[PDB]
Amino acid sequence: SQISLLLLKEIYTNGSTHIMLDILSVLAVISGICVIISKNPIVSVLHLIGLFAYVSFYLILIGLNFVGLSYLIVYIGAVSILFLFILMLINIRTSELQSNTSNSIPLTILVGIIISSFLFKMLPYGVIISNQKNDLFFITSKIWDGALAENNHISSIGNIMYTNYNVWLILASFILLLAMVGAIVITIKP
Amino acid sequence: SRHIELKYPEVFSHGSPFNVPAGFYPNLDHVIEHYRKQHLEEEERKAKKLAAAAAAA
Amino acid sequence: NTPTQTYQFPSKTVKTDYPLIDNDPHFTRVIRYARPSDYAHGLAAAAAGPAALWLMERISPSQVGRGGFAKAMRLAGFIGLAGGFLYFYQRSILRFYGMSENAREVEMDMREMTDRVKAGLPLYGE
Amino acid sequence: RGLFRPRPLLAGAAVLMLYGWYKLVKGIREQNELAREKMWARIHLIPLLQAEEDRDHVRRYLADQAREKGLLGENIKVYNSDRYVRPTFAVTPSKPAQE
Amino acid sequence: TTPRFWSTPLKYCRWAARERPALFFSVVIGALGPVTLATVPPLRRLIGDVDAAPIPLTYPIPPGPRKQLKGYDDDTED
Amino acid sequence: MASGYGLNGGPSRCFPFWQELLACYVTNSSEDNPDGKNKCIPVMEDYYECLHHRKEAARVRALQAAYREAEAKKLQENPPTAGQIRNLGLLNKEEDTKKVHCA
Amino acid sequence: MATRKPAFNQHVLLDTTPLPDSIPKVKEIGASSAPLLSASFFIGARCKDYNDDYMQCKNENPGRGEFECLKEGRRVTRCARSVLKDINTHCLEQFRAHWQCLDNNNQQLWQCRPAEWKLNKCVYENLKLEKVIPDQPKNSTPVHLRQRQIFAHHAIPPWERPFIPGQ
Amino acid sequence: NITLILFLIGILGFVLNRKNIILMLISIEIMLLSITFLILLSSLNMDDIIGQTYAIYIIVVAGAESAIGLGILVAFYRLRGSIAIEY
Amino acid sequence: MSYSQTINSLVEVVLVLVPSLVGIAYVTVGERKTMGSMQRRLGPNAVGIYGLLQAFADALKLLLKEYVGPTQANLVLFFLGPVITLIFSLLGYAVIPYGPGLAVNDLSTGILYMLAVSSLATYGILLAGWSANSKYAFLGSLRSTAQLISYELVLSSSILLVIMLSGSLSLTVIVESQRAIWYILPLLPVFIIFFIGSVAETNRAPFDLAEAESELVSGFMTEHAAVIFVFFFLAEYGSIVLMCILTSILFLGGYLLINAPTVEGSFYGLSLGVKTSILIFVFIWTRASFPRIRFDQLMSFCWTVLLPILFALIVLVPCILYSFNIFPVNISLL
Amino acid sequence: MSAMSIYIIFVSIIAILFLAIDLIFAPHNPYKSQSRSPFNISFFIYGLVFLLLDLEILLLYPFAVSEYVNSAYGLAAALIFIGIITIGFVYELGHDALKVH
Amino acid sequence: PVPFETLIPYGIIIAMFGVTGAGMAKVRHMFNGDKRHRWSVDQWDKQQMERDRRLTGHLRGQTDNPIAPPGFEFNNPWKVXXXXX
Repeated sequence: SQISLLLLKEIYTNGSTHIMLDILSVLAVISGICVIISKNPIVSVLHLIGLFAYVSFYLILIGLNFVGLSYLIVYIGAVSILFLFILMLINIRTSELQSNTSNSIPLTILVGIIISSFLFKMLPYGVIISNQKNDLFFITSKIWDGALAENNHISSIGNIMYTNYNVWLILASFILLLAMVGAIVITIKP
Repeated sequence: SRHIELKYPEVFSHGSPFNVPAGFYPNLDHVIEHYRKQHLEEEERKAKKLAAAAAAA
Repeated sequence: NTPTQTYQFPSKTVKTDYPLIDNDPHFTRVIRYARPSDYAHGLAAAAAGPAALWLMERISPSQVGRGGFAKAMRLAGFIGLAGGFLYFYQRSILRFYGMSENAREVEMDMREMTDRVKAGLPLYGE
Repeated sequence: RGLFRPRPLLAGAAVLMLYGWYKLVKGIREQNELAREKMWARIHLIPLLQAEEDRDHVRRYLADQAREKGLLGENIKVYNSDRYVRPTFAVTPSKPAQE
Repeated sequence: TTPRFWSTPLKYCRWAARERPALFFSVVIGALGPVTLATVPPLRRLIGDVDAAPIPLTYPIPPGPRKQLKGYDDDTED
Repeated sequence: MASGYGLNGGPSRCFPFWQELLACYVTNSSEDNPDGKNKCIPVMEDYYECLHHRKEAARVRALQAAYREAEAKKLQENPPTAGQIRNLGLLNKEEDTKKVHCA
Repeated sequence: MATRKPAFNQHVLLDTTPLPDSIPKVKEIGASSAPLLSASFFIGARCKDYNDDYMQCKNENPGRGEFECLKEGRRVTRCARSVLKDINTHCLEQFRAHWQCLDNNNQQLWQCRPAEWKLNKCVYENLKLEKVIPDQPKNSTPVHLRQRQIFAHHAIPPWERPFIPGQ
Repeated sequence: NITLILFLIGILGFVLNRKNIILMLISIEIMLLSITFLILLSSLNMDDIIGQTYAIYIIVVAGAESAIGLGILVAFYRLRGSIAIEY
Repeated sequence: MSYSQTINSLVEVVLVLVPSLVGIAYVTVGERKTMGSMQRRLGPNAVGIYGLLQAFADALKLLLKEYVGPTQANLVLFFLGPVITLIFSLLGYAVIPYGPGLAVNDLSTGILYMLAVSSLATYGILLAGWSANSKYAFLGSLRSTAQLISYELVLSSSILLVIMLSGSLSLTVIVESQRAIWYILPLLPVFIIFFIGSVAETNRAPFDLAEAESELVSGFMTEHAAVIFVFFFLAEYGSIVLMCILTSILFLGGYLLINAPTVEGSFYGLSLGVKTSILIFVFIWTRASFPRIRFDQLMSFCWTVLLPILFALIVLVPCILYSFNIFPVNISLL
Repeated sequence: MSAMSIYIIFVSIIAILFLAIDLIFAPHNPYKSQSRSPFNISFFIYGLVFLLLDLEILLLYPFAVSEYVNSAYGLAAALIFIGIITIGFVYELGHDALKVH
Repeated sequence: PVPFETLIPYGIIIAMFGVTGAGMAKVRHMFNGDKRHRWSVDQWDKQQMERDRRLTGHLRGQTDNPIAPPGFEFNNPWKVXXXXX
């Protein structure tokens, strides 16, 4: 007659609230919408930077710290600075960049229904597990042999990045090389 | 052909050597024996070609 | 002392004409098993680079300034040396692969590797 | 003034660098030796910790199979293999404990 | 005036050290990596400075068959 | 996934399923008998189940409905409190351990 | 319950159902992290074979090691239990000094050498167990037997001496 | 699912845009971030460091491609004086 | 745990931020007194006993002063950049260990976290200069942003060399690794470059074109009014202190010294403070000693001197670690 | 509620108070086309070389926390990667795209 | 001579670092139960602290009894979460 399954709140070692994942998700879409409806391209990039931050914070809260911090350092810290640099220098009249968005409204609706309906069916059950009574619960336990010397994610990447998959690293270096020589050749006087 | 031959059979040797749980990796002895036979068969085919068709000349 | 397991890893089998010696021979084996014609072919291949550039200059002059041709010859010499050496390495390693006639090599590997067994050495080193 | 001649400054810099690298060789080697001791200490504990966790997983897998056959009348087969897969989901009671 | 390296290499290196020190010694420092890779490990073996074995990063499974142990069985409990 | 390298520096949790799927294909499929790869169908399903957990999710929610249905039918005169629950298996709390276990 | 590291857990699920009677019962180890860390090398001394056997059994039974190795699982528990009773019978004071030092020192062994040297001497002359670390560099002194610890927050008293067994 | 909505937003950037080619670059960056976001969440579900490694290379390549595109736009602005299409 | 987790977290944050802001307040007081003594004068000795209230008077004056914004460009945007700059300049204090693990957040990626928050602080300067709606002022703010990202590369390149020795991004591990030796001795050129980069990173003299009124077009910081000046001033002096703390962590042994819990804690905090105060003094000393460097030459210094040397050291150091079998273990050890 | 989470709250609250004081107590009164010039290519180049070089450093940070495992083999590929990217830096210096003089 | 009024702010700065050091060490010590704290904790240490709690009730609690108490075999915490796996 006893209740063999027992459920109770965790006091310490608790963990963050999944509610915060919901606020970040709506902040990303609001900032994302503001990117493509903003009049001034500079303000558009500011909303884009905001979008990068929310995705970056999202990644940190689910435990993807190294990749999340890389977005902050690289996309916000380097890529979007380069974008703000060029935009803030070039001569721009907002009247010349503003089209009648109302003429695009039905195509906007149609494209959204068509693309979303097809693309959603492609998502594996893992990503759609917790989005839109009998709520399912994830359960985890410990291992000991698996936890003898844990790597942080950045160390697990470093284990394979230079040895097992180093062809990717060589290829990326060539792209970086080409980007460096190419952007210099087309912009500066010899 | 319907059967697919692996370009990279060495993928059977992939896997992290760290923090391995006991009894995690499935046994692959039939797989290695499969590729041992594939190698021994091919060497025999070359052996019975440049030693049998070479005695003519 | 046979290790009772003489084929420990799944390897890719490739159709070729000649017996496979080593699908990943050590750099020093490839140098040591090189034939004297490999040096001949590699050197002539290396010289071809700067010789072709010199021939283009004599028949179709580049009209370059005073020191330009020396600079291009320095780079052409390095390109030829790289390509000549890679071609030299390829000629030798193709016999290890069994992709080229390899009878002298099959004997030499059999001679060398049997000797390490009798010395208690690992077949491929430490 | 000798305080700003490069030669004694360069010599002084090199000795500090040479001393610091000599100490770094001694430090990292002993630190790598401490890591050897820490792992072997954990290694000796892993079987007794893992066996305790293995028994707990066995207990709860069986209790879940008893629940399913009692509740649903039989056991739904998730995997075709006979292997033990650690659960991703768990049946939970509708409410937590009161306090 | 300014030397050319392919004409007189030693004179160029002297000028570079005095005239472009940051770039010159950067080339020198970068080259010391490969040089120490080719010299120090060979010398350490000569002087007996042996490399430490890797520390375990997984449970060290013993090779060969199991040992067929008897002891601490269920009859030994309690 | 199938790579063999997990997040903590160990192997990936679905790798044994991937290795067995590849093992089944290599040793059952062939050019002489192409239909041997039909034996791999259950192993491929096990690999897809490890990645995404659809069948397991379908079982657990089917069972949880039944569990919560029966749990409502019964009457809990004195269910254990969280404080008693948090004292389960502790050195000097034998009373709470017996109460939680209903022994 | 998967080995995935949780990030949003707020609850714990416990099951009260015992093991079936078909499974022999073993009493679990009642020692916490600091005491069994200070007993780890002594467990490793007496129980190496059973520890290895239990891990070999599981490797022999991939995907099923939990269920097919319970008896060897029980033997590991009883051998480690025998060391913890033995130490608690002959070396309780030195045992407590070491793990209470460890429990105050981030469970780092190089911060408790004098207590460890005291206990290693006591364990050796009662239970004949030797701390052994495989593959230590032969040219140097073993790190756990060094008079000075470079990484110890407290410098070590010159009078406190490493215990070399058989000296 | 959030990654899907973000990919739509980047897609809609082209649909809602007749004259602003700077918004065209931004829409490509939103799509790349959306796809990288999807890879990262999937590799966390499948316990695979290779997915994280894939994300890192997309970030590098996306950064290198932004560099080239801003360079090409600068070589275009130098001769034109506008980034506006007269539509 | 013994008492409430929320209480514990509140007290730790109060224990770090409040003393840190008092420290920042007296760094600005100490900078004027030290430069005064070097200049054969006194410095503040009137506002408060011994001049110890001078920074508080300056802040209260500035907060009660009227603010002049742009020509109604955007009120939100005017404050956004200053708010961004200050928040992300103070965020880096959350991973500073005042003793082993004695940080608000004992993070395994702590070094990356400092690099991320610093690069978010650069945005406010760029954003503020744009909102000025002035061509000349924006070009100065743009030139300042160019200087900051360039010498950010210097600091990142320098930090990678320290991570190679420690094998860890955790700040506590980096300090505990230096019980072997302070990294200033084996990485002595890296420490000099990192200090130079931290002065340039903070817009400090001799890299102070941001605040240079004498130069014809420079000095956009000189146009920040009442509350905006407070924001940028505090962000800068909170960045100077953080840079000197991070330099002490990376090269000076952190909190390491040259039985009660309270006494041991006090000594570790005091040791870090002494090392940070010394580098704070050097920051002030260099500002009083040198003339300003031109923007073209400071960018040449970064790209043709500091970075070529650093990338040469990025080759040499791991080759040396491999050659002596001293690549450190990367497991959780110290 | 974690220390890091509380820390961000308090730091933001500090910024709010400072804004609050100056927007509440300080006196306020609303006191209250352009020409197009060419911009210097040097500023794009600074950001360009920064971004590509900042990407290369990020790809080396996993190596600094994985050296024990990488050993000789990882170092070789790390050195190859370093060698390739320093060549592009040599191109940047040699072509004086930082406007040396 | 020595201008000591110039040095007083440095003494304030050093002493503020001392307060953070002492205060942090004290509050952590009380939080862990009049015990020095843990730092650089990996997954193994985290699990060991949970096991200590299921023996004592405190994440820092210690015990050297070689026999587990009754109910220990049932109290091993399986953690439950809703979304992020």
